[PDB]
Amino acid sequence: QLAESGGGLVQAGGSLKLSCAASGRDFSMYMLAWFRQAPGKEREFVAAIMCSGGGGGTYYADSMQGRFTISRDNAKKTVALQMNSLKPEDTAVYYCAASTTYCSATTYSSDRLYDFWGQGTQVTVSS
Amino acid sequence: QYPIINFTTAGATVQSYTNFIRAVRGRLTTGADVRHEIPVLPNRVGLPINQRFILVELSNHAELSVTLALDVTNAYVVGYRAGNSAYFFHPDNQEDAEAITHLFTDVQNRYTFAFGGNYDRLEQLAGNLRENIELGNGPLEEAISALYYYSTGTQLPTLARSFIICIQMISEAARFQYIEGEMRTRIRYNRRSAPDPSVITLENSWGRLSTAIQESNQGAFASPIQLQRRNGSKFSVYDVSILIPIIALMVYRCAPPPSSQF
Repeated sequence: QLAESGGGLVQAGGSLKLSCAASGRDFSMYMLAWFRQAPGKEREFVAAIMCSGGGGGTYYADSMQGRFTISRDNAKKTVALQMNSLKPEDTAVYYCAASTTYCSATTYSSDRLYDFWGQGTQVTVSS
Repeated sequence: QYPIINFTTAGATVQSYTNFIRAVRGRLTTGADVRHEIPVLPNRVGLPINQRFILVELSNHAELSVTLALDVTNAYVVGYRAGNSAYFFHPDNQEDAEAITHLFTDVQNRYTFAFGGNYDRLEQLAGNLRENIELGNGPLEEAISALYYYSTGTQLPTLARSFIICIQMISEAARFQYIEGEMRTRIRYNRRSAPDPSVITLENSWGRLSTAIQESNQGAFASPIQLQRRNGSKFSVYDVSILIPIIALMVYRCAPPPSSQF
């Protein structure tokens, strides 16, 4: 059960932050990811973080890389997406994704690997 | 690369299975570390990664095949490779995690499960206790198929049951000639049947015994170890002397003290 919070509204080039709080003891072993759908586009991979025991590497899509940053708090069972220098392209509904089956995978980008999904939260970028 | 042991189930006999497990054992230890006549597995701390694993390739009634990776420090299965992909249980520390990244390096797909190899999770994933999961030739053949088609899509439950089968018939068979024995008998009389409390209790205690035996007074346990017979009857183990025909390998628990001569 993924609980997503913290969208918001920002003048272009600003910053927001999304958080997802899970409820489950084995949280530390989860492959975690964020996905977004911008209207007119289909649902798009954004970022992923590997479980600590699976390398723990963080991965981003090219068009979001640098501007965005994914992180987890295993103690708090939370995931984060810190978004910086927001372009208007970045206006979308964002989702959390957790893999209960998988810690790390070469094919992380596929939404097919993720079993649980937070409720979509709206990010709006004005200029 | 790592040492490879082969074994097919299709024409597998008692001799083939015995040759298989006797060879697996010979790869797991030098060994060249023997205490109270039982060989000890190499120490984990400082084991160079080029000596850390062994490979077990299993062939089906169809030609399809799977290659399993066994951790040398405890003879346990750490993961496997269907031809196009490689899957690994979730390690419990970094050094372990690093070590597996030296396994199946030329593979294209590379996964790490969000769970470990311990029997509890495998049982909850399979929906059944090993008490309720048949073993033998049939189950192994059947198991090593679902391990191939997992990379092509056979969900978790059926997959978990296959690990449970393989680990007992390979990891535990190497650890215990008693468990090796029961597998050998299921082949001789061509039967498939779940393990009895003696097998299960032996599995649960392989680490407890390894500590007792290596921390014993000349083979005298400082405290008894509880086991169960084939009829579920409990009894306590006070001495190495009776396990000598039961257990074949131990996990390194400590350095071997000087021998008490005279």
